[PDB]
Amino acid sequence: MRLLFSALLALLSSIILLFVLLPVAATVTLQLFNFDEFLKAASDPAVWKVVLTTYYAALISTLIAVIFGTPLAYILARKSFPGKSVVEGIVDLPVVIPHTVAGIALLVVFGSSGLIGSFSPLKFVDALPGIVVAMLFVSVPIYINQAKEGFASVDVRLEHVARTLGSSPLRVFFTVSLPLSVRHIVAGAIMSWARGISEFGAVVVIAYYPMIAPTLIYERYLSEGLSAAMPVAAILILLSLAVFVALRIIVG
Amino acid sequence: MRLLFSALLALLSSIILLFVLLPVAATVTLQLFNFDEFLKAASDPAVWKVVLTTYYAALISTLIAVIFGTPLAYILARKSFPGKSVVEGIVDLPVVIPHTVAGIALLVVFGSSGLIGSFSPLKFVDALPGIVVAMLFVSVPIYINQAKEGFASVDVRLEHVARTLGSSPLRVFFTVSLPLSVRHIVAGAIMSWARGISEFGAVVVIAYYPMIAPTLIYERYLSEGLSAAMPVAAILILLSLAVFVALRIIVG
Amino acid sequence: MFLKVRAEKRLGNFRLNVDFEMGRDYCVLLGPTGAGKSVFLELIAGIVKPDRGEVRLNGADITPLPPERRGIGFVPQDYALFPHLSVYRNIAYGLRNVERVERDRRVREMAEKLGIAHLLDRKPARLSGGERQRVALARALVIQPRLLLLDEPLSAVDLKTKGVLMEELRFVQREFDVPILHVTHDLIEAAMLADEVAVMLNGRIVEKGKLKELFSAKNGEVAEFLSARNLLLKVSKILD
Amino acid sequence: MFLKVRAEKRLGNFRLNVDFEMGRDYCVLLGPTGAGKSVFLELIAGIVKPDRGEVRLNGADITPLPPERRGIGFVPQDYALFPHLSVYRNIAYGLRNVERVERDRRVREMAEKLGIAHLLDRKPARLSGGERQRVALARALVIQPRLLLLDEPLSAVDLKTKGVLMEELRFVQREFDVPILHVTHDLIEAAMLADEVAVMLNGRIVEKGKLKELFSAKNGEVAEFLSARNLLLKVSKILD
Amino acid sequence: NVKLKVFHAGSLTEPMKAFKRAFEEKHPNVEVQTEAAGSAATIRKVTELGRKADVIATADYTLIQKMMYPEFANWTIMFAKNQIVLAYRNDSRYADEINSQNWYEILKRPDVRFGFSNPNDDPCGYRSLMAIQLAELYYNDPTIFDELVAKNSNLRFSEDNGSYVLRMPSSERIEINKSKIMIRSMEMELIHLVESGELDYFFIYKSVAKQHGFNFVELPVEIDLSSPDYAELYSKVKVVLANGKEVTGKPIVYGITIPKNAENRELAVEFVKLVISEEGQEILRELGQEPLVPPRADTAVPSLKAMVEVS
Ligand SMILES: [Mg+2]
Ligand SMILES: [Mg+2]
Ligand SMILES: [Mg+2]
Repeated sequence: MRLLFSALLALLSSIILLFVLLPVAATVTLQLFNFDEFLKAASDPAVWKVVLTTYYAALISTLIAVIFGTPLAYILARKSFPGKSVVEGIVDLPVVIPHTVAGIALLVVFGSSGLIGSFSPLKFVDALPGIVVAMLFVSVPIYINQAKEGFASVDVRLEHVARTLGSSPLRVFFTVSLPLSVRHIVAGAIMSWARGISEFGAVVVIAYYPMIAPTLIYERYLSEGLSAAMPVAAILILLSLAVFVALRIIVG
Repeated sequence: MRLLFSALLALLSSIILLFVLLPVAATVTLQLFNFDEFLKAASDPAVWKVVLTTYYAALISTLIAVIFGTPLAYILARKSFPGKSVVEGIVDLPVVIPHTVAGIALLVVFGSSGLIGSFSPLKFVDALPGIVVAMLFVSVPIYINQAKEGFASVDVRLEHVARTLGSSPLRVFFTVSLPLSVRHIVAGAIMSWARGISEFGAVVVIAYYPMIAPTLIYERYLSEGLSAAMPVAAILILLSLAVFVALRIIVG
Repeated sequence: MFLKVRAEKRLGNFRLNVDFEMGRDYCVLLGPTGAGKSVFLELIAGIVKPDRGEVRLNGADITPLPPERRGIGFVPQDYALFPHLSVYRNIAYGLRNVERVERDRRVREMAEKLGIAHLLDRKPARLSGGERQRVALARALVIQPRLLLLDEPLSAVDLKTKGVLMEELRFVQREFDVPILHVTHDLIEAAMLADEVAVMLNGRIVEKGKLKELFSAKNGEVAEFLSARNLLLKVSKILD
Repeated sequence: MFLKVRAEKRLGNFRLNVDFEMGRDYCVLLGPTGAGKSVFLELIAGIVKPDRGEVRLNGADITPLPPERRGIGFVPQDYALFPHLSVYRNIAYGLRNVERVERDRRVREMAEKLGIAHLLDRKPARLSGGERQRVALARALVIQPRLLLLDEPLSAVDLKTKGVLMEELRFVQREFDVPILHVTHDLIEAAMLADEVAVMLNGRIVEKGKLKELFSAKNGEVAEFLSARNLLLKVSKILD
Repeated sequence: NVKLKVFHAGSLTEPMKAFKRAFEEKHPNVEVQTEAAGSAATIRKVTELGRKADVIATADYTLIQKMMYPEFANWTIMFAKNQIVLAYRNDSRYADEINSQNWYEILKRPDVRFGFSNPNDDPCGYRSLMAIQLAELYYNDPTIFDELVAKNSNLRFSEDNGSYVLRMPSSERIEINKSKIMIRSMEMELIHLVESGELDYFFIYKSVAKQHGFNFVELPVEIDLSSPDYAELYSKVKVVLANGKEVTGKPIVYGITIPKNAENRELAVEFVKLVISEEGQEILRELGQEPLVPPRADTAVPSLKAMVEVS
């Protein structure tokens, strides 16, 4: 009688597992039936040019995140002031704003007409900066939140003691706080990188040309059809499984 | 001397806060300088047709998530079998696959060409179903993970006792487990809904026309330029601030 | 022997192999932290199947049975009071198998038998350490438990309070004639409540019997552990 | 009076207003759980500024000072051993203000003075309850602490072990002539170590002095609390 | 509330807004679904992305033929004309001194940025390049297209017995000197680039430049591809799109059609009819786009041979 509930749960859960598996799986599967194209795609240096631009651009957003996001994540896990409610909301803004809008909004500020752009002698549009700013905005919250849980996990006493043993707030931070939440900062970073990499909407609208993996696929999809994009898709899928399972095996 | 570190942190953190604030903020601000267009946009029933399609389509992905995702989230927080490592990874697939690819991959399964696409009477392409499947795939992990932390928060003993007091696993689940992680299931759902709503890439490639807010903006951006999209953007921004701050005030 | 337990259990570098007979009275097994006391109870409880061996209760083999079909009343360290439930609903949980009005009767009957019938509406947090202990017991008893498992039910409690509480346990046991398997690392508790005393050390229940016997018959292990009597004696000297 | 503390602190429905003088010896303040003992220490520690009042140490006002510029050695319930650091690096933390080789000297010196110089490479987890306690103390002492705060440093420990440990505290104090403010809810500890005994109840330190004095001079509050002597006496009777 | 799918060129956007309300104002229970996208691309929605549409409208009527016959369609109807101009904003670099004689010189300045859509996707794209090359023959300066495009892209025109041709790369292989030229899939996208300030000038239809009140230089008809009287000169340049099709300089003539897979033929017809009726022709002319009166078809059309004379 209990196998019915034990299976009901097992069944329902094995469904979404296939749902999320089938597509990804299938597309890479079928890349056998046309291993010629797949191989060519794999060799296509146009792809690799994009892949790198992608990975590298997203890697910058992450660093920017860690570098500015961490401090905030600490402040959120520890101190509690009147504003918080707001500060916490601002951090989650990007999660509610659809990709496209994000891009548009970003454009309204980093384009040569933007409050910021009109000053930044660094050009954003159709430039890494743009891509960065795009990816950043969309992944910043993702990092911060993870970084927060990090600091949140560290026993405050540990920090108390550390000051007790005569250690400035600054000392404590780098010797107790940080080192202890590293496995969260790291995870958070990796996660924000996966976010940047996966972004399409926010990006396309700011800088189209220094082309990103997501775009190159969309273009070929529209330009040559489905069967002309599958290869690049599968390449990008596999390309990711590797990079991430790799990272996991280098942390767990 | 400590104000330097206390401010260094405060400064760095007040930066990304502006970064994430400025754009969103600015665009809605400027919607004053052209309150005429803003108002018109606001009245444009074309917009509202989309907004609803969006919200409603995303609402379905969520329900599907809760209904199939929860069972898995429980199983992940409780039981620990040999497979897990894999099962857990499959759940996170979508986080690594860029939007576009997701769409393409989804298409390969519900698109006329692919397996189910043919073997299914219900047309997905250019239709609601394609949208759901799109949003689902991208938000499923987001829910599951939150739902997991939910069950993870419940003291196992509570469940032990519940069985002790003569309650089947099934009983325990709905009387101890669930009710106790409700504020996580709810949050998780809300979060997955915000994800669907914000999706562009995965969706467009499955159903460009029964369109969602992210697309309508992209279209106008390309069709009429920036100044022609800002209004709709700001509307969507505000439209979200409301819906979410509302939800928060109805939970905190 | 009301409860017999001969079983082995492996958990990491931990091995639990016990041979334990128990009366129908107030047993109390002493053991340092990490001796295996809590798993031992989860074993009896049926919340952990043993690798090898069985758990007999009333001569009948209980091992194949589920914690739900066993009659045992379980209570885990720092009680597991359902935080989302009122004292009443807490006590009531476990009686879903009883007629409604009858349930309410039994509940209030017990809520009164423990002087908490006034807290019937509050929820765990509003409760004092002592109030919890009562609700805990209340809910554990209304089931008319075949046995009654407890562990460190007196930890995190000032000596002063402890004594009064222990007397309440004695009473509750004499009052409901419910055998009790009480688990602690504190002699004072063993000495004050036990009719029999077991002594666990590294998953194995070295020896059982009566305190006095356990001392004299010094085997250098249980002897070492029960040697704390000196400190208790030195203290009594230094005070009053 | 080496340490004087007159201060008020509000925290929720909790109010901590103390008037506490302390020797240069082994003080021990008794108090039930939730009496304000831990914040009291964080106050001395300088990990909590008081709303009103000050904390004098050696006649000198310390209040404006940071937990870092005060000389106090702090140790929180279930010690705060840096889990990401080896016993050595743990002990060494707090000496970043000392020459290298000198630091290493002091470290190993103390590592030996506490019989842990062999665990210098392990990390907190590999340590036994007792090993922690030592590392804890080790790291707290190498700083040549003006004072030494501890709380429930003996909780979650079998009576048997407690005694041995207490004797070690006495020793450590006589050995390093480091005054100690030890916080607990257990009489046995007060009775076994204190040269003076304070008694906290609801954020207020009702009375201080010597146990014997504290009993006789029964004021119905501290009298009630210290009444646990009876249970300690009844137990000593029932045993050996 | 049957939906009417209509994919169309990016410049027919304003116009289509009008066509929409009007048409719906006639069948208040039907919703018209518009979709901007450079003609080539717009047609690829039907021919490659496997989607279906009820109406297809291009800025180059020939693309329909060269890309939809006879599998995805079999009849085209000319319904409008257009002109290629060099647009800009009041502030744009040298918006003062620029005119119909120096434009090509201004754009030569190293500090000036101009853009044009992608030939492979949008007609305005290759029409722009056509016009720049046609200028070489009109001002007798064999460098213009060389100085403005080849020296800033892997795009190159090559003569053969008085004529010229440009082989288009795959859109991903298109290499652009990002310091001089910004390009996009469709001319309408060139709009935000101008607005957000990243462009000084852009080759866009006059139809649109007006629609968005852009400042603009009127080019010599001998090159702006806007007159039958000059089809001769226009015919001198020819570009080959990556999808392997050939497009020749001709007067800009928009075509429209109802595909083979079209799901609502009858509602389609009605829409098309409106496009060519006076109402439609005025709509267009209102928006500064010269309609083609009277309409034309490359073949007798069943439900329309009454509204269109096969010319
Ligand atoms: Mg235990
Ligand atoms: Mg405390
Ligand atoms: Mg030339």
